[PDB]
Amino acid sequence: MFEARLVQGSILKKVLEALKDLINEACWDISSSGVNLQSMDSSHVSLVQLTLRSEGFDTYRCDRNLAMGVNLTSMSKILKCAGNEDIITLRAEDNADTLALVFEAPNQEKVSDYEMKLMDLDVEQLGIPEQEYSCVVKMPSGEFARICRDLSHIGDAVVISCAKDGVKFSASGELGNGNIKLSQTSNVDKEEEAVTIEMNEPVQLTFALRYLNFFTKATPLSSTVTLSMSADVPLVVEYKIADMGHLKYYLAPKIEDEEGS
Amino acid sequence: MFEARLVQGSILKKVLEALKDLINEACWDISSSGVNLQSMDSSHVSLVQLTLRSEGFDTYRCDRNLAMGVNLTSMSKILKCAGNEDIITLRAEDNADTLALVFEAPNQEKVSDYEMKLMDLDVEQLGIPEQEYSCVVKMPSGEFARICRDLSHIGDAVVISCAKDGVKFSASGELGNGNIKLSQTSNVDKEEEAVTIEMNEPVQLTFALRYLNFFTKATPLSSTVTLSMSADVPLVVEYKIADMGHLKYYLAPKIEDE
Amino acid sequence: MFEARLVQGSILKKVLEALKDLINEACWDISSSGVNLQSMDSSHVSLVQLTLRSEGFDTYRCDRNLAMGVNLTSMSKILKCAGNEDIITLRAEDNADTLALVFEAPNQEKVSDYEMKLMDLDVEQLGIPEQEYSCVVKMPSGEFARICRDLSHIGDAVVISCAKDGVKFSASGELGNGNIKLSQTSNVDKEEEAVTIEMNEPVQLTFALRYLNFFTKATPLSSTVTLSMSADVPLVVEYKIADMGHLKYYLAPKIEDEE
Amino acid sequence: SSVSALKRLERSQWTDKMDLRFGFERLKEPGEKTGWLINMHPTEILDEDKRLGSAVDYYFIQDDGSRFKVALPYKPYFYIATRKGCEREVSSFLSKKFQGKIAKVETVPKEDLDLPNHLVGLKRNYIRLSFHTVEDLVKVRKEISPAVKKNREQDDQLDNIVDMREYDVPYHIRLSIDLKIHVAHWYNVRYRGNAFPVEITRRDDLVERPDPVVLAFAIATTKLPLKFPDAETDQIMMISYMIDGQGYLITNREIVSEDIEDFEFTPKPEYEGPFCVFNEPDEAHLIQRWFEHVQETKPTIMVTYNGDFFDWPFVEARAAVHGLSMQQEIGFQKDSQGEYKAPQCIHMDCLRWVKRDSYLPVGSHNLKAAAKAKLGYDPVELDPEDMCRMATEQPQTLATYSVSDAVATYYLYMKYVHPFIFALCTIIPMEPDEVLRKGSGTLCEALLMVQAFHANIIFPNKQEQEFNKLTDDGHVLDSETYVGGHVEALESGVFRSDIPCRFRMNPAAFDFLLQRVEKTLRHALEEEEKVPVEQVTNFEEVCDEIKSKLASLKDVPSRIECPLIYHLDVGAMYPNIILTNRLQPSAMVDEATCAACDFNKPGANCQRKMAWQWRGEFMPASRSEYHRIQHQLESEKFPPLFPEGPARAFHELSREEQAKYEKRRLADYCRKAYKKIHITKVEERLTTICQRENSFYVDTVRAFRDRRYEFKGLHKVWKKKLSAAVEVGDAAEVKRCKNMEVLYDSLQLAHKCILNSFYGYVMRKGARWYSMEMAGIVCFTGANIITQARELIEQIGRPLELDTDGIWCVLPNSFPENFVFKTTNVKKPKVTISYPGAMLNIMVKEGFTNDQYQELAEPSSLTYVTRSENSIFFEVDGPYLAMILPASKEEGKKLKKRYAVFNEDGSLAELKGFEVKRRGELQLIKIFQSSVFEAFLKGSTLEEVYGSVAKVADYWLDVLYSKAANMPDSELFELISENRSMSRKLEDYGEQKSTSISTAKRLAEFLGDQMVKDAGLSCRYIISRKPEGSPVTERAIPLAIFQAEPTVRKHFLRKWLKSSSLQDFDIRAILDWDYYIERLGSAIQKIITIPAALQQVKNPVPRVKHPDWLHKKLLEKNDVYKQKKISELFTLEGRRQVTM
DNA sequence: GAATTGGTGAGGGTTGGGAAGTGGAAGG
DNA sequence: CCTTCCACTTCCCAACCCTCACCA
Ligand SMILES: Nc1ncnc2c1ncn2[C@H]1CC[C@@H](COP(=O)(O)OP(=O)(O)OP(=O)(O)O)O1
Ligand code: SF4
Ligand SMILES: [Mg+2]
Repeated sequence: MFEARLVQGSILKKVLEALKDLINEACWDISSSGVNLQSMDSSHVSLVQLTLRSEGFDTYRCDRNLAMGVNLTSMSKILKCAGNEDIITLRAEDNADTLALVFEAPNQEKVSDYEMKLMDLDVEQLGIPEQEYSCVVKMPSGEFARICRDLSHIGDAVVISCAKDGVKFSASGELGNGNIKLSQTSNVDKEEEAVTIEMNEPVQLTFALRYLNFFTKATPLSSTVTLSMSADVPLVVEYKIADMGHLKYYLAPKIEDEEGS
Repeated sequence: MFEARLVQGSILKKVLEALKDLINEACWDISSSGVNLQSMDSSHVSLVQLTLRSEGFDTYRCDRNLAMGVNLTSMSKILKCAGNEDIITLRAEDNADTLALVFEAPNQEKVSDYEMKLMDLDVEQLGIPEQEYSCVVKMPSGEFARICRDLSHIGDAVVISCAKDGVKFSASGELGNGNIKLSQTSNVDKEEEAVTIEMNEPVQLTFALRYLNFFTKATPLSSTVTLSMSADVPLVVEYKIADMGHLKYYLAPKIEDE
Repeated sequence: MFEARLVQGSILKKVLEALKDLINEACWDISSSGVNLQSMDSSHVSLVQLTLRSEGFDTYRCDRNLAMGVNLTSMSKILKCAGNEDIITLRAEDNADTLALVFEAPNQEKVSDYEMKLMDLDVEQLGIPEQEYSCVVKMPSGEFARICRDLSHIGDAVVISCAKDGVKFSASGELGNGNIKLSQTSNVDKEEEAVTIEMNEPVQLTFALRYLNFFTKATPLSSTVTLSMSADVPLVVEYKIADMGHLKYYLAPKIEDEE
Repeated sequence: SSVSALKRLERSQWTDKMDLRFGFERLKEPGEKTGWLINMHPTEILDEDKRLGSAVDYYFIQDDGSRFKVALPYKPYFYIATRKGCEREVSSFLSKKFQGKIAKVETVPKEDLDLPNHLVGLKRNYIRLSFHTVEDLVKVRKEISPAVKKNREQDDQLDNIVDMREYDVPYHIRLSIDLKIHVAHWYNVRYRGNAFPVEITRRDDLVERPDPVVLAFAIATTKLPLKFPDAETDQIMMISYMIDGQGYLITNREIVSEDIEDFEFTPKPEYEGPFCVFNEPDEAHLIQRWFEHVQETKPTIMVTYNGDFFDWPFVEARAAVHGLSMQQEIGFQKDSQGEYKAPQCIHMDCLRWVKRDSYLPVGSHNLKAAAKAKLGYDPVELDPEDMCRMATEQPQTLATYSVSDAVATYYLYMKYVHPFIFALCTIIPMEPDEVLRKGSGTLCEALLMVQAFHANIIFPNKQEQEFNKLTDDGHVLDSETYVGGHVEALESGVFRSDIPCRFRMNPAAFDFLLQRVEKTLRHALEEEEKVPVEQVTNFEEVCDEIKSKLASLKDVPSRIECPLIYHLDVGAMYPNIILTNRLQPSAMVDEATCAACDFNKPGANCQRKMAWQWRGEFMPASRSEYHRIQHQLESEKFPPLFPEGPARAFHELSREEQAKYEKRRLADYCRKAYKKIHITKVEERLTTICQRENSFYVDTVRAFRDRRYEFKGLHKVWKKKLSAAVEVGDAAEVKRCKNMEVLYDSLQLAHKCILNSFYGYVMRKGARWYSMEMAGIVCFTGANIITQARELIEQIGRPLELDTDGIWCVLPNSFPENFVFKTTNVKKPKVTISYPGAMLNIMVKEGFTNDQYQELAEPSSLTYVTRSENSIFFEVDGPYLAMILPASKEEGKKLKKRYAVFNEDGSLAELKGFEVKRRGELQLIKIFQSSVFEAFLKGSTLEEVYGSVAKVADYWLDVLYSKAANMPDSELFELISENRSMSRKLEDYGEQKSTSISTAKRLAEFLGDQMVKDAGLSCRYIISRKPEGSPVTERAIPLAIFQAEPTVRKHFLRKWLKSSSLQDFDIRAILDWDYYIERLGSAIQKIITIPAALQQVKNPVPRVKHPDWLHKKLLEKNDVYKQKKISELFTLEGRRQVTM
């Protein structure tokens, strides 16, 4: 068996609601060390990684490692049935035809249960460079979300530049130009509102906002997001899920062709 | 002449939208006992009864019977214009082919006054008989509304089952089955918050969930809802309207193909 | 050079959110006295007028009078990027083709800085007529919005009837007919609910609800709406903005020649 | 009864008087005469017992102009079938039950192909019944039909009757099928007195045709201004007509202001058109004089354009107003179907031919258009409102117009209709009225009944429609169908032989062709040409030039070349597929019948199994839910047929009412319980075709194909002889030759029409020989063939358009093209072959060729020879100069069925589906499209081609943006208006919203129900600005109000524009310019600008923007910051699949 | 008594679900 | 008193259903 119980179903709800848009089908790798998911969007421009650690569940059992395929929109549908206060339990077995779920209120006034149908998948696996990044910035997630929405109204592509004084987002289009700027918080009112920039050397990169729009749906997970950037390699955005785990999106940049010539 | 006045004027608004979409046009019967109404689904699978009492109105003159045809969309588009706190007056005549509605603001600084045309209907009716329902359920309304909505995502037919100690709703479909269990409790906080199920003998029956998704529009009329069931007999949903009246929906159980 | 700083940055958003349905492309003009915009609506049914006095801004520099042709859907979209608490600042240069918009977060946490392309326009305009009206009506704006929505539900056009003691609205159509009356208040406890009427001579007039149902889009702009009416002359619907300015719609009365 | 019997005697006598008045003197006297059968009718004749007997009257004409009738008595009959051993008992009851009602009953062996095991030779005894009159048949069948009806549902002597056949064949057709009497043949007839029937026999020796007197006529009437005429109010002004090339005119001096002189009208020297004139003081004299001149000349065919609609009802009513019963004077009376017919002459209407066999678009069914298209001259025109003023102000022009309609009617009838219709009459049992009026599936059915009779087959009963049949999975079906002909537009834009075009090719496909070149030619000569390969000397040389050109292509597969534009299509595909496979409507079988056939043996080669695609649509309710809704109707009750009648329970309704109520209930229930009322389902099916079954259908198709090609060849021979006789100038020989030329040209056209008919008939509702499978198998085999031709062409070159039977493609300039062979035999000394043809043809020959054809060689021994056949062959048209295809406005879609193609001479070769042809579409679109197609020919590069094409599309935008400022006011109304039709009555549409319905109601408000009342109203409207934001349908305003009186216009426009203050009532103010400019923008994008963006050229029309999606794609292409993929930046670790 | 088939474009109206904004009451 | 969550209404786009006339 695999069996897990979660202290609050809102976490797994917010996770599925963040995966639902970007990857339509995926497979989960499950082990006593935790749950891992990695998958690539239908255009290979961006890559999703999710890890939930063994310790964050209220109770956990995993007799053997498992892999199983899930049509994520149907899981998000079933998970629309659970209430925000509910406690949720997952059960599965190595016959791997179905995933059983149980949702209940903290008072056991009511019980809900379901059997999601699993599916078959084939997918390609990528590695990760594990470098240090020439710049990292830590940001209030609601501010990055508004930055993405507002600049997406100006145009389809964003330029991100990190420099010693402050990070800059810029975009332009047929309407004109837009610039949004952040700076080092000198006096911290509260850490969740603080922005911090640390760097080796300044960085300039450009990206398609149509994907960032899909990452910022993670904002209701946690109040702060990590951005990591370095020359000529994918941008990283990272959200942390309590003590349980982390969700990361990698986005490949747009690069100047003239050197290719 | 018929004339009546209602201080809890929002009730007529709430009671009308629970019908506006389920039945296109209806024949109301007016009598000294009160407004009474049997009407039938345009597909004739399901049936409505509305029954007010003349005691509940702030004023009620009815010196003769009337029968009047109305298409409920036309009333609904007018009652949209009434504020929920305003006081409603209704006026009709036995030779007239129109109805007058007056909305009176508690401040007395605003008044409004609408006339709508009747329509010329007649309807052939059998008086709906009593049944000694073997199964009866009282529940908070929002729980039943949530059950019917959430099951609607799984599939279009619900198997409802009952027991001496609870009820079960279940649905089966392309995403896989789903269930909800509601056991009876002895501990209760308040009637608005608590369940009471009684059953003479076990029954389970299959009902079209897209119908219950219409019946659930009555939810804001009452903090509780009554349901009753028996084998080979229509399910009845019942809402109580203060002590001013009651509204009931009748639906036939699905014939199983097996 | 021209620049202005607006600490009440919401009002420029709500103005653009009002104008964008009646006019799609317009030319502003700027003066030492402040900002003006007057323009016929796209269908040429009705006239929109707005001005903001220079006394309303936190600071204002205007070295010469100038005019700026702008697309209101574009400026509306750009201004939807500003938060309601944010400071707005506008600036341009007399020979520039572009208007610069700065939005500052009050805490100085953040800056944002946008440009919009101008376009070149010239437009036909005349000195706006004003005179003593036979009727004036003052009302809570939400009431007038509900009246318009209800009468537009029942009917195509509203007829307004006026008396010393109250004002009445009526309509008729395929659903039937409807009558609504507001009487003058007996005494006022809190002002915004108070309905007050000035009345020199009885007037009754008819108007097309499509345009009043656009005009009411300024309801978020102020809690009190005003109507000025007289026989055989345009209805004026007027909203007053903070201290600094005002927004008026001019709409000619419907003729009833067929009788 | 006796009153009806005397009424039948009365009508028989009256008709005999009426045709005697026209000189059809009945033959009553000993002798022999010969003549040409022109007409026939069924009638009773008084016999020697003074009884009525049913008979047929045959009408003959002679070269000297004499005429006669013959009356031939024949007993109508039909067949009944009975259970084993019933025949003597049932026949004795049939006789005693109806004694004196039936003439003869007898036992007849006949063969029915539906009988089990029938190929061995089994056939069964039917009983024939026959009657002294059809009225006794019509009575007795109604005494039998309940018994066979009940036994047909379930399964006295009536219960022993099992089935009844042939009871509804028309009696006269039953006679022409039986006696082999046929129309447009010379006959010798022998009269022997009433002691014997009259004997008729054909002479084949004579082929010349007589010239039966044909009268064509047309009329013109007064009418109220701006409104239709009606017979109570108006009067005829002129009637103009021609007899056998001589014209006559009558004019009414009550109205026409001057006497008319005789004059001559000749559009072109072939149309002689001399007109003689009669002036009459009174309408009653106009009518009387015309009736007199018809009674003088006594025509045998009478013709007018669409006469059943107007010209007969009006002259009938105006005659009856003065008491002249035209039914008595002329004899013409309206039949039950509302069509005028007469005893002595035939009513032929040109428009019932134009609508059926001319292949004209519905754009040009107006007489002046059909004349201009087929006769090659433009006729003369009048505004239909001015005729009433012109009759006063300038009568000569009205006379000229009304004569011109008579000339055009007469010559159009003579050249096209008359040869065709009598040629087709030579091969069908039917009268010339019925052959012209009836639908082609009926003609094909009568022809098949002729052949079935000659084979001694007994016909099936007409198929009867089932209602609400059930799918096996239980859903009630809305519809069943088969998947039709494949289509795909593969490419878009411009192709020309004179521009460089880029090809990429598969060298293994060239190697594959080069390996087989010898086989491709050896087959292409021997099977297609039928020239033996030994008879030709240069065969070994030409193969080397083919192989060396293919090698030179193989060495450089990717290149830039000029294109060759070719059209490659199959000749008579569907008949050839039928003949090749031996498909017959009765030949489809199932395992349940092959279980019975004694020829079902191990290795029996006769079962041919072929694939077709069934399609259904059904409602999602289940079997029990529908059955519950049926039960719910057990308590319902329904109105009577008349307001005072008794209410009907559901079981007392007709089955058509029952099915409609059930469909209404289930359609509402499904809309309540589900979002979606219907589901489509597609299913591959395999069907077994028997290969030994009687070939009468397939052999009929064969015979018509062969005889078509025989007459086509003879027509070529005689047209050469005609050209020689005209060049020599031998007028008597020219006349002889032209007569033979028109005889063969009409015969070949009639055989082409009949050959085309055989496919669709098998799907006609209630056809005798009906089956859906045979139409599916044909459509699917014609989708396979064209698909594989696409696949094979797509490697060599670039296919451009593909429809049901033919491909449009471009091929590289270096391709083989055509080759020549020299023959030792002088009979065919040189032969030419085309390589794209033999290339495709050998591909067809390998896959499709049938190898299971069987034919009965010895009827006494049941030995069948087994044979292969292929009759499908491709042929090549072109090569053409230029080809153009449009592109869709939506992303990635491609417009099927729209293109233009040009001959090498720059004359337009084809132009298909475009709005220039359509009826109703806006005239500005017609002119824009027509001019741009011509403009595409100019220039030498894509840049220059589009630089030319742009200006013609700019001109119209320039005009519209200028509000046509300088264009005359009368021009806009023709430029800006639609003319859309309306096929139904205005009440019949129901509550629908559309622009035509709107503007018909907008006429009803303005001139009353007098104007809407008739079907087929034409609606001319413009779409207007002033009701701002009102949806499009509500802004449609008739053109008529711009012709109406000023004080009516200034009222109705003020009402309709919802603008009481409106001062300006001018189209130039009212016009919604931004609607018409959006229409033109919708057109111009599909042809000139979007295709340009698909061919690597910048937007050629600055004023029109691209669609947003295309602007996004073109903007993303061009920026320097190229998007990398993640797989190119991070290391790929592997690939995995997950499975349980 | 009557009765050819299927497939496509163009223009227009109706129906249903998701996204965004506003108001209340509920919780800390 | 201030912030968050849930409920209800409005706005916008896509897909289906109607007509007629032409390509095979
Ligand atoms: N009026 C009609 N009714 C039914 N099917 C029809 C039809 N018109 C066309 N079809 C269908 C069935 C036939 C098919 C057209 O292909 P073929 O080669 O058989 O006809 P064609 O090109 O006229 O003959 P060719 O000139 O090459 O000798 O379209
Ligand atoms: S197809 Fe062959 S087996 Fe079938 S019925 Fe015909 S002859 Fe017999
Ligand atoms: Mg062909």
